[PDB]
Formats: sequence, C-alpha cells, structure tokens
Amino acid sequence: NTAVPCPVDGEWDSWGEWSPCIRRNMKSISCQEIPGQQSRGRTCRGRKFDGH
Amino acid sequence: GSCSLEGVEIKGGSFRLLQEGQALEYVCPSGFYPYPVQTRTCRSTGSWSTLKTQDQKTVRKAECRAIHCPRPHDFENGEYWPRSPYYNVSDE
Ligand SMILES: *[C@@H]1O[C@H](CO)[C@@H](O)[C@H](O)[C@H]1NC(C)=O
Ligand SMILES: *[C@H]1O[C@H](CO)[C@@H](O)[C@H](O)[C@@H]1O
Ligand SMILES: *[C@H]1O[C@H](CO)[C@@H](O)[C@H](O)[C@@H]1O
Repeated sequence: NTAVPCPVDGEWDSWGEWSPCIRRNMKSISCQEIPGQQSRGRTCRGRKFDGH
Repeated sequence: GSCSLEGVEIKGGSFRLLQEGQALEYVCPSGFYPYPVQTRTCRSTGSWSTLKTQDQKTVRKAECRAIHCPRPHDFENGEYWPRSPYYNVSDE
C-alpha cells in the first residue's frame, strides 16, 4: 500500500449550446443578409493529482 | 446596445443623435462652442465617453462656453494694442 494517489487524465465534457448569432454594431441581424459569429464551450473535467 | 442618455445633457444647449444613437453631437447656439468635447462616443458599457479635455481632465458637467479668438502670444518688431487675456467676438 503506497499512500500517494495516482495521476488521472482529464476527459472532455460534451459540447455546449450555441450562443446567439450577432454582429458588433449591427443592431439585430435577424432575418437579414448579415453574417455573424457564434460560440460553443466545453469543460475539461476530471484531471487531478498532476494528471495529463 | 444603445447608451443611456442620463447625465449627458449640456448646460445651455441641446443635442442630436447621429450614427443611429451611437454618437451624440452637442448643439450650442451661435457664438458658443461645447466645452471640450464636441461629440461623445457611445462606449459599450452603458455610459458615454467621459468629458475629457485636450489635457485629459475629467469634467463632471458640460456647458456651452463663449467663443474666443486666439490671442497673439508672440509678435516682433512692433507693438499691437490692446493686450488682453482673451478676445471676445468683434474685438479689434
Ligand atoms: C469679454 O467678455 C467677458 C465676458 O464676461 C468680459 O468679462 C470681458 O470684460 C470682455 N472683454 C474683454 C476685453 O475680455
Ligand atoms: C461535440 O461535438 C460532437 C457532437 O456534435 C461530438 O464529437 C461530441 O459529442 C462533442 O462533445
Ligand atoms: C447548436 O447548433 C444546433 C442549433 O442550430 C444544435 O445542434 C444545438 O442546439 C447546438 O447547440
């Protein structure tokens, strides 16, 4: 019995929800021909004890 | 979003909204100029840009001040008269 816990590598979470599609200084771009940008987030969950 | 129009009015004048409310322009009467800032940009924090001078001094309230012609601070080989700290309109 060694009293040191082993490293565990973190695993990826699922992909989040897509952010609202806007453009800077372009009011609301809904139902128009104005291309915007949107984002999505993940979370590295589970890395403990100097894991990868 | 559009900036809030609170605390942005000027003492002795009005304003008009340009660039779809993303910039205000102060409208002082004839013979006055808006103190330092002529216009204000709408920064995306809810508040407008601060009343910064050319020396970057924070002015709290804005006011239409009188228009002065630039004073002669240098003149050689003669004498000009009268000397004044500032010159109002229609001075000779
Ligand atoms: C110009 O106008 C100001 C405004 O009050 C006044 O005080 C001053 O005496 C006037 N004349 C000159 C020469 O500055
Ligand atoms: C997000 O992207 C795809 C699903 O669209 C998969 O590779 C996985 O579920 C990931 O979390
Ligand atoms: C963003 O993209 C689509 C919606 O257009 C879906 O697969 C999901 O809601 C994702 O978050």
